[PDB]
Amino acid sequence: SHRKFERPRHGSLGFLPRKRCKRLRGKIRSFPKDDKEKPPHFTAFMGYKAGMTHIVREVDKPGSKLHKKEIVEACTIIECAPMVVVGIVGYRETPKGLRILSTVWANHVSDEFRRRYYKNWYKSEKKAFTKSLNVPEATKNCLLKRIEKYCTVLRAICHTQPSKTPLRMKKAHIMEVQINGGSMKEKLEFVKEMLEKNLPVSTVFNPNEMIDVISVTKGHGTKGVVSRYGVKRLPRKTHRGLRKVACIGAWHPARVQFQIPRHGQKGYFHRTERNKKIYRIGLKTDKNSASTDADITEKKITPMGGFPHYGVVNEDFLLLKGCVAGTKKRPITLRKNIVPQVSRDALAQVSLKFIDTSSKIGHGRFQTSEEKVKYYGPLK
Amino acid sequence: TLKNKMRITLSLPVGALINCCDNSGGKNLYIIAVQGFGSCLNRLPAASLGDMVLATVKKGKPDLRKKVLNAIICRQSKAWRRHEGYYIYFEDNAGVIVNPKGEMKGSAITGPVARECAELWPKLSSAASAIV
Amino acid sequence: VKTEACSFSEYRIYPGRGQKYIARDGKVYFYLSSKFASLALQKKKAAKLRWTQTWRRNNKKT
RNA sequence: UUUGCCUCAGGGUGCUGUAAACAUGAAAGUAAACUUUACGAUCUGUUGAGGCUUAUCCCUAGUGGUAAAGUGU
RNA sequence: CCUUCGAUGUCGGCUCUUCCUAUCAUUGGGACGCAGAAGUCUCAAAGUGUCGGAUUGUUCACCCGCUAAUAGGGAACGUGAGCUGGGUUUAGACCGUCGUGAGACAGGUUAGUUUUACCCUACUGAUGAAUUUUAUUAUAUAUAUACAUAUAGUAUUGUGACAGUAAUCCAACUUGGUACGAGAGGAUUAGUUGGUUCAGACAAUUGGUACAGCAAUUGGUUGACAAACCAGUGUUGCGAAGCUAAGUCUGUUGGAUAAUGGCUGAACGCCUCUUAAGCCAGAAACCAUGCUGAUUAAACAAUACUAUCU
RNA sequence: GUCAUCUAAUUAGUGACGCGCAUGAAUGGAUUAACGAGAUUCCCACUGUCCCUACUUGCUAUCUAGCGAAACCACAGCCA
RNA sequence: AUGAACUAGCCCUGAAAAUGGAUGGCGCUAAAGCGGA
RNA sequence: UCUGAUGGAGGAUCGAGUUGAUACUGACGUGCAAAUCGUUCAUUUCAAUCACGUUUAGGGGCGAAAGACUAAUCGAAAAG
Repeated sequence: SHRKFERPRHGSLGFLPRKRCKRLRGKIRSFPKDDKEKPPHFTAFMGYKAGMTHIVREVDKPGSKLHKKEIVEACTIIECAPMVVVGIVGYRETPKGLRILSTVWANHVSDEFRRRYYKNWYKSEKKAFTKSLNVPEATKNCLLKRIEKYCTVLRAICHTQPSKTPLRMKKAHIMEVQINGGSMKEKLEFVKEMLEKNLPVSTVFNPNEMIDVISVTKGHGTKGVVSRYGVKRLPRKTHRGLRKVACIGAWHPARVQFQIPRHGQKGYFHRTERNKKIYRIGLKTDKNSASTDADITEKKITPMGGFPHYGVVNEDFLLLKGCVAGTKKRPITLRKNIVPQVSRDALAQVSLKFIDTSSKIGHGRFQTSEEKVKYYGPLK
Repeated sequence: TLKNKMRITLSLPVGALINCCDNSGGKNLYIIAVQGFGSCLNRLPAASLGDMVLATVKKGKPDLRKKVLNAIICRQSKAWRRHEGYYIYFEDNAGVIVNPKGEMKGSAITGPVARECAELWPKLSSAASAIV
Repeated sequence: VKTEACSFSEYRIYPGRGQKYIARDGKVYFYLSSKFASLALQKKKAAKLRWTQTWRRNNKKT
């Protein structure tokens, strides 16, 4: 018979199967739709989760209970060392999907990039990419001309530089960033120009821009149904334990449906979360990257004592409003919005007054070690 | 006349005994239902500072007892975050008896009143002596 | 940046850090950390805690 | 898997809350000698001291180490 | 009384999923005895949601209250190797009526053991080879070829068939005391700011947690101090890190349609949305987009390097 | 059952009413202080019973070396 | 070559149920449907 | 009559042990165990508890009464 009381199902069937992700790196399922009118531009970037802090910003929402008051918001720090463009991939449309016409490479690739092709780089003689890079310039131009003639989707292969981060990993994460913009000719020229140089975050993203974040959630091994799906605990009197689903299906159909929550892997899931706003693109060069006009102190983004479980952010970074899936050190793919947003949140010009740099270990009271030593005075 | 209350951490579920903190004659309020609460299967309706609830008084004037009446929460002992950055909590739970339209039945508030409740209920703030 | 002062200790509280408490009389106490909040709630006097600025001032040590 | 890593150490950041020892130092009072000597919870100074802090914290071409080279193609 | 009496565990509740539509609300419409407001009848529509409690074992019922709505049903009266065991329905006992009696009672009452999964499948996650009678949406300097092409190992970047899929509803204010109305009252739609339920994450802050740690302290014990130890975590404060919600963040727009309203337009000189041909606008529905998986395709491409090899 | 009371809400409890299906006097009637691992209702205190779950400790589970059963079994095991 | 009223063939409304679904399936309309020959 | 002591009665009280077994309807339920384990609970000057000896034997015994017990056997034991 029917349920006595109706309540919505536990969890979303749109994130099935809740299995471990195939890879650690976040993978773009689909790039933003190409607009021919816009000039050629990159559409994605990769960084690493460093940690979280909180900022103070003045609200400019008329008719809101906050409005002219200053509020505190949590933010995520993603260290974004400049990416390196090393390749070009041409895609053409077929009834079977997108087909690679060819990928051409730059004249030189770094050992960091080459390490990604090796499971044991230390004991190998590192012969990868050693003789295919001497291809003639005429053949390169032939392949590029054929790409221009027959391809409709252009992607640039670019890789991270983990040596610029505190990561123990040395092999670079390499991905394809789709070039969206003008004609095929303009796209090819745009990528050819920076076929070998660094790609900083600032050329891909602007401040106060909404982006999507693609990453892999924090792993938790196999978890019970209570934690994995949020089902209600059975009463204390339950004979064979209470942390489970009581009825896993009616008599008929004489099977267990795939919609029934069960114990299994929780976390380490691929997730694409939309509409994270860039609050600040902090440059590596300037020493006041964490300073504001209302603070005028000289301090960088890294909290005193370092970012817990990550290290020190010594490179370009961006301050994302809110939270982002993954652990510290996790590679995080930043993607441009699939369609540009015209909402007031997306277009708002953020004016942040204070960026916290107190110790994230324990309850830090000071923003800088200099302030700490000044407050305490001389010791033994 | 503006009900953009802004979310306050839910305290005081159904069955909570709070103080009256007014001169209406009642001494305590037994929260009975929370106005605007929707449908969740085993969820107890719960109230926050600016919330209008339905209550009965268990101690106070006999003329006030044994009846269903409206109250507005004014003081909440559970810590809630206001957006300035910090957390706030009173040391007791208290609400005032009001007409369903939101106008007080008593005339004065004993202790401090939360600013969030005060700006939601204007004529309540006038009776409030200290708005914190 | 403008900082507040803790009520139990004298430490400066930066925005987005502490907590507030209102007593019956309606006056507000400002607490930087859960430790200070707990000590004030068990109503321990800061003057008799060796590590507090109140103690340092009282034993002419600042 | 040798500008790496592990290790310990130094530093940072925190947590706790002022270590042990000494002091014609204090201490409610007590007893015992021809004005000092004994007992004394506890307190004070040296002492925001001492202890701990990655094992899943941060930094350091700081110390020492980094091992046999087996299996498949 | 057709199947089960060499046994298909017999009420209700809890938990959990799915399905139906004879639609309660939400979307878009048509009619009204339709001024507005509210409501009633009705169409396409099952995408989303249908609650907290008092009494009773109850289903049913009945009130209190919120709500937008608190719609009706199925799945062996869904669901007992999922629970519970209050009722019914063994043996103890009590009352009433009946019986000479033993005893009976859809009369009441109280106490009364709820067994087994390690098998197959299903489901949930986790490894993983092998795949030529196999595959091809090409490969070759405005030019040939299936009478062709493809060995294999590692490794990366990808394609994405197919399967799943997600958001939902409300309030206040502005429009506006406006349209309408004699007045009493009093909108729709759009916008703004919030909120409910749900979903996916996250720990800067707040809170929770302690067999990191530091401190205090009771009983005992090491001659004392110190250092400790035992009391199945001795007990107390505080308690980083990590987990965690009660905390924080995020949660699209296109195509083609249904109902319906229309265009042109005969049949039928007129008329007619077509109950011909030919067209349009159009819904929380559908299909895409987006998202998840893709040893779901025993799938495949490009690239990098190589194996005595060709 | 009806009337009061208890609650916001009472098929529960208590106090009353009594043409009582079918009460009633050693089939003992009525009432009783004290007593009860007896049945029942309410109140205060209390709390993870619950809102709504989270963290955590021991012993298992798990993997390994060793040891090593049983029930059940027509044949078997994807669905509409 | 007009207006009516009947009549009966096929078609349509009447015609709503629960796992997903069944003229046996595919599908079929110049039938691979219906009534003949 | 009242007050303070003294005194030490009671099928008096709490409570270990003993003797039991209220609840979790906990664990276990292919058990450590054909009735156990844990916590909780009842009981301790008396109708108290224990041992050995001795009596009562099957349509019989024995029963502070449950058709209870009479060697894991009881609305008629076990053996032939």
